[PDB]
Amino acid sequence: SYDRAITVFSPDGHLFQVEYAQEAVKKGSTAVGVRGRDIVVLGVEKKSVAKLQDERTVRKICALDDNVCMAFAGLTADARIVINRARVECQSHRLTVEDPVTVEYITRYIASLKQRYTQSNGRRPFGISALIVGFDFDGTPRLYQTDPSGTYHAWKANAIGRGAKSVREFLEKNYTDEAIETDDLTIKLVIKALLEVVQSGGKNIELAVMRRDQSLKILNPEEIEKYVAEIEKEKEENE
Amino acid sequence: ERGYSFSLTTFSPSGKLVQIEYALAAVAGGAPSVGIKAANGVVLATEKKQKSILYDERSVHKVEPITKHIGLVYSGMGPDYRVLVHRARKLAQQYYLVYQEPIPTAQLVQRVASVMQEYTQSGGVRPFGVSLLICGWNEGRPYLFQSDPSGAYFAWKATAMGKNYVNGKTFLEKRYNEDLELEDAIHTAILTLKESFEGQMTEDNIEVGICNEAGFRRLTPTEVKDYLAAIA
Amino acid sequence: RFSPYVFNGGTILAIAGEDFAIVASDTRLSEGFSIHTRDSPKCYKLTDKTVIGCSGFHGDCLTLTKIIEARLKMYKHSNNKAMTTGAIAAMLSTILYSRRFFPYYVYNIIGGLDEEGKGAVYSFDPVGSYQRDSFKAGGSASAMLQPLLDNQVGFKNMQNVEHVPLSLDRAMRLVKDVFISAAERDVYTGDALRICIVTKEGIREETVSLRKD
Amino acid sequence: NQYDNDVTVWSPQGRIHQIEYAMEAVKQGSATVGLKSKTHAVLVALKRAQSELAAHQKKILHVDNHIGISIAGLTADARLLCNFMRQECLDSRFVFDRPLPVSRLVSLIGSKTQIPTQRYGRRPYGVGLLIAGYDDMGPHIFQTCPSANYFDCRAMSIGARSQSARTYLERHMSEFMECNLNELVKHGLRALRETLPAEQDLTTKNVSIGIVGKDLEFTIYDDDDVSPFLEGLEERPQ
Amino acid sequence: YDRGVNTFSPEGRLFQVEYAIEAIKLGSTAIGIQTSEGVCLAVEKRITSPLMEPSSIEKIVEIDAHIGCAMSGLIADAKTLIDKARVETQNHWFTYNETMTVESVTQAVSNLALQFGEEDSRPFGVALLFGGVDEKGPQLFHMDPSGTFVQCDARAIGSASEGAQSSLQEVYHKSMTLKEAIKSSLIILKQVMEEKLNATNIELATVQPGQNFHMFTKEELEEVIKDI
Amino acid sequence: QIHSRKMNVSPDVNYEELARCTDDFNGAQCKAVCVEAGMIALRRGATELTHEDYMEGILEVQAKKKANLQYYA
Amino acid sequence: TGYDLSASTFSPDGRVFQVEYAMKAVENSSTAIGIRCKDGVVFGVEKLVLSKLYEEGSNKRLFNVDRHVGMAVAGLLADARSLADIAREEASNFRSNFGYNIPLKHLADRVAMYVHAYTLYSAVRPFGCSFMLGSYSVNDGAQLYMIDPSGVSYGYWGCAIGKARQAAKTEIEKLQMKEMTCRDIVKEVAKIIYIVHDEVKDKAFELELSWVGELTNGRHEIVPKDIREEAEKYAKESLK
Amino acid sequence: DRKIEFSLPDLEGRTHIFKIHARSMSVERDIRFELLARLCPNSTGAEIRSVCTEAGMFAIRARRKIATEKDFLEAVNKVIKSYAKFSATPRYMTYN
Repeated sequence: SYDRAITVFSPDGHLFQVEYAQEAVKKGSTAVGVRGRDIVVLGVEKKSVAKLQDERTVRKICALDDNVCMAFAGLTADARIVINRARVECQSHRLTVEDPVTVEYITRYIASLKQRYTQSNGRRPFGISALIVGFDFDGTPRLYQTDPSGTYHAWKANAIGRGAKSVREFLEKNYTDEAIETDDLTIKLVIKALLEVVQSGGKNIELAVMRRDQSLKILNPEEIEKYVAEIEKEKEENE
Repeated sequence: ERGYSFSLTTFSPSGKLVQIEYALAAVAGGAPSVGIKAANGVVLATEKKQKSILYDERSVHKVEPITKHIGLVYSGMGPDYRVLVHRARKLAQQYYLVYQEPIPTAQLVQRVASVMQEYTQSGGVRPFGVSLLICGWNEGRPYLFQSDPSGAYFAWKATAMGKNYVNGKTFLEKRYNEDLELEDAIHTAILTLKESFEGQMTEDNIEVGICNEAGFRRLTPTEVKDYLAAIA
Repeated sequence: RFSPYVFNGGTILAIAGEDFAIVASDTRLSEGFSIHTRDSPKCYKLTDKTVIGCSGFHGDCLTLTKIIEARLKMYKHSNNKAMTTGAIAAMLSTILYSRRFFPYYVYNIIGGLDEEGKGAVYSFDPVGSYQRDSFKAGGSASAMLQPLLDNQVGFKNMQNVEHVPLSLDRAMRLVKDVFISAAERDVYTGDALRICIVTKEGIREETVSLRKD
Repeated sequence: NQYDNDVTVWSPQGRIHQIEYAMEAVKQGSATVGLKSKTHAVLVALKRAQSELAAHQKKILHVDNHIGISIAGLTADARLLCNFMRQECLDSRFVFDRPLPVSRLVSLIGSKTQIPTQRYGRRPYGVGLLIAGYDDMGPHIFQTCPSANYFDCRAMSIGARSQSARTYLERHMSEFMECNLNELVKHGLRALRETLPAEQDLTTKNVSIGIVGKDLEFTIYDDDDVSPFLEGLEERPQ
Repeated sequence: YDRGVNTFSPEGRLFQVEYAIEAIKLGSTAIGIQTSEGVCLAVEKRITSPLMEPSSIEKIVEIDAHIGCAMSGLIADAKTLIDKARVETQNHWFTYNETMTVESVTQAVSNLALQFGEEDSRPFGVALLFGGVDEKGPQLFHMDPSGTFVQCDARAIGSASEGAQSSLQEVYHKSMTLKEAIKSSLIILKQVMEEKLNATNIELATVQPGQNFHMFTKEELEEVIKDI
Repeated sequence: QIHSRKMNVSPDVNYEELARCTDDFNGAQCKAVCVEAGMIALRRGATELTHEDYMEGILEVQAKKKANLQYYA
Repeated sequence: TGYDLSASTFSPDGRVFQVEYAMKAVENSSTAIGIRCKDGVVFGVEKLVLSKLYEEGSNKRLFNVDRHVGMAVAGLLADARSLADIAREEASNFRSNFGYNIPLKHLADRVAMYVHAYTLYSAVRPFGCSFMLGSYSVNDGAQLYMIDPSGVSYGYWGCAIGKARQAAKTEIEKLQMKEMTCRDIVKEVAKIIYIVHDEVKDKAFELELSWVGELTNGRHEIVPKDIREEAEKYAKESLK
Repeated sequence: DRKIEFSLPDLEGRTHIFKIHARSMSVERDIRFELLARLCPNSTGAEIRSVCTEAGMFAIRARRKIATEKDFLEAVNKVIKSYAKFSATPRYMTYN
């Protein structure tokens, strides 16, 4: 057994292996999510496809239950083992207390798994950040995120990945109340958001909405070809 | 007590495992040894010079048998060899207690080289400093394999290990063909060990072991003197 | 073969009062048909306001007393105060249940004063169930003593009888008489009667002789 | 200094520096003075605080009815040996039904704290235990140190600025083996006014006294019952 | 160059215990005041973004029905100590059928605070206030990353800790009331925080002898603010 | 005692005490206590030397690190 | 440098410095001598009075391992009584398993292999103690052994460990321990440790003596007061 | 003989340094420096001068003639927290 303290304090009060892992998040591909009052909409950008690969084994939006979706950034090898440990826990909740898992509960499991893992012996911390999105019982759509140090944190709109400060500055000057008016109008905010990011001009973006009673339903590159037309068409006439 | 539980063998920034590259340097500074298979059996021949006249040459042996039909020589450092001999003696027994059959020579090298790879990754150990040559005649056809400290293995027709091994491989390439008997391969194994020995190659400076379909055995210095006579 | 249990007898009695508590027991230790000693009281003083009585297998009674007295010190060195009477009963129920599948052969009755200066009696099974009562009797002659205190203390099965509370004076002679009746018919009921009286000023003790068959 | 890192490493002079640095930790805590008569064992501590509204950190602890200790150093390792101290007293009382003798208790501590002073990656215990107790031989004053070396003594003082207290104890220890409980205490109280700056001394909220006595269970006196002992001292000469 | 985690200084203290004392100077500030009427206890939130939901974060959290808490420094490893305190108060209720006192909760946590090493891995970088009403009345305790705890009367912990303590020693006296102790704390928090004071940047909680642990919410809270 | 010759020293000094609170010094450092104690009295304007002026001079020669350390005992 | 940090590394000339550095720590402990007479062994330890505040009879550098085996230590006192605990425990396993009292050629063999075991690994340090073992049996006579921190043991007619080692054993060979009984030895044990340790280094010191043989009926114990007062009467006649 | 230590400023060391390097620059009158020094826990005097010189550049970036409090706060997160990859201090506090 390898017993060595990896994460230790700095002489001024930092945890260096934590904040080095935050920079591995800061060059993964961008993931943006907002919530509507009835339909949540989150979609990663930079699919970065090379037209010789299977398109389904590269997906970064998975589901933990029927109601809880999840996107991430950072490095993918650490991601899909946190996900598989979350799938066991949200299934073991049902053998216990009968209701399906509330979206706040599954964030506390991931965040507490991630903290104690910056505390044990001989373990580097995880290098991912996540967005947990779900519409729980009694239909209240909400989302969260998870820092690699393990601080779960709710939001109304957020973005992580490479180029996340510029998108977060873009949303606050754009997030109104009437932006979440229609289920097709909230999507026009996300498609306007990631187009203000690394280019992804309809060819590298994959939105995925959830209408509070469905599962995840990814629109194929025909409505995004339709939406990016009309989002740029309104931009064509006003300016 | 306890161990270290961390690998002291890491990747270089040029992408090379440096400790394995150093272990091959200790193999190349060993005693020269050649091995030749030819169509009915395998010949393993090595080069054993005592440092002075005080040593008892009939006490230790380079050529060792593993079972009824598998022999094994080396070219490296001494005390590492006796460890993985006693390991390979045991591995041939757990195959036999399960299957009630002498082990194939291929499946032994599957399991001896798995020990050497496992030993160059685990915590707190330096790799072995020996390379092996393994013979045997399973199901008529003979076999001749060579392992290395990294844990890989090969299937040679004829090869040389030890000092001046790059000169022996050029010498065997101009000598070996498909069609030789066992007593011809003995004569050309002495002819390639004469490239690097001293002036006197007597009946006790070398050590030769053969396989047949009758099984592995090791030559006594009586007929080794007869093969050393009328040579070169 | 080696049977790990034996019955050593004994008979204990506790009565909760209004400002007092009275715990009494015999002083005979005996198994089989023989007598070991004529002086072994079961009145154990835990605190200045809590006294326990322990009947049954005597080896467990020596063990269980010393387990309890250690944990009263561990409480004080961790909480800077002595245990109350209700806290001792809640602690003891976890102790007895901790050996659920190899139990102590002990009957336990805790008598003492509560936080308000009133009597309290907590009776136990050998497994660790308990309740708060006004008077209990355990041990060998428990089936003889419990009917007599229903009539006098409980005032049961009587008509047109007033309900006066038991005084300290009346409860002494009521205890002293109910052991004389038990000494005649029970072979285990012993020779000297140790009576321990828990009041608001400390613990008094008293020895009364009996017959010595 | 590469010889200054781990407890295992010897110096070329032969002095392990990690043990010598734990001696610096006991010199940081406030002073305390223990001493004994023929029939009594009295130890007196001096508390500290952080602000004027925060409370004062206590130092005298109750191990058993005939053993009490006083700590100096970091308080977390003090409670680690304290819970070891209480455990070793009541199980001997559980097994043998007797008070565990003091001189036999301290040798259990010396074997306890010597173990992490020899392994790898194990700190010493930075603590300053002054022990007062009763054998069947009368009072005993014992001190320890993080070098796992316990000392039998008759009066000692440890903590910050304690050398001035030791000079007071040497020139008055001929009187200690005769006096009763009253001026035995205020002999020790004159040692704590020695180890202070010349303006504040004994304001009844920073001092504590613990006595075990020949017919007296170990008793701690705190900040109100100190005042009978504390009155009857003269003014500081200047 | 690299020491171990368990090394004394030449001045004798430690290395990483003393480094963790520095880490709680980055956390948000928090004020607790003990009053004989009851314990009031406040904090700021340090809201970063307008898009952020404000109530998802918390600093006041309850341990039992009569004990509240307040955390500073890091947050993610504070939740480990909170869970050990909640379990400890329920084991004491289960075995003794009473409420664990406020002081004995703190030493049950403070024994855990210094247990790292290389067997069986770093000290916790939080600082806690424990406000509660046990049978000795209202109490207020403060622990350390070093595991050293002491009862305080008006303790201010966070990035503005030493600036607030000086302004808090002048207004505190032993005969406060709870209605003026709540008002006196928000005067201090109005100075030290960055943004303006409203009903979303801060939150309070008071514990009383009569009722249990009560946390204020955004309806009864702003009558203190508009009547500051 | 040698380097304290040219200073006005009150008879309140205990060189037996002063040699014992100064462990692990050499002849330079024991000389260096007498000069620094001979300067602290000039700060407060005193003419003669007292015991604590030597005790304050020791703390300068050891060259410690002041970091807010009173949370012990 | 770098070749002397752990006890698992040899030097480039082939010796271990962590053992040699721990041998240097012994010569800062004071002096312990012990010689054997014709029919017994007499130990002797001079004890430095560090301050007046310690109690006469403190912190004894002279232990008692078994009923007949004695120990006199010199070194870091915490490691002294830690080695005294395993030697006290080793003799208990001999009597419990084999029935009788342990002999010294076996006892000092089992302890020295326990001391040697910490001169091999990086996880542990060598001990900083050297000590002496002496006893008497009715079937084997008097025995006297001595163990360094490396783990080497030998027999002796008389030995010395402490600060002045050669300056003590220079005068031991002036004696005749082959024929003297363990009565006049007690006066000669004290005398050779008054001539050492000049009064410039220490102000005052304490004599502590030990004693075993058939005159003590095989059991190990301290000398009586009157006998060591005769040796302290025989103190101040070395000024002539 | 003398071994004078130069440690980091505590809080009032820091608030005094802001008053030195900003006494000679066109500022908004109604800013508080004590708030700024609580944002720089382990910082040197050379970094504090670089904050004051950087925040005057933001006023020169757009148009204006006097700095604001939010001009300071745009300088702190760039100097203290965005140049924190380099920081130069924490491997020199241990003097190695």
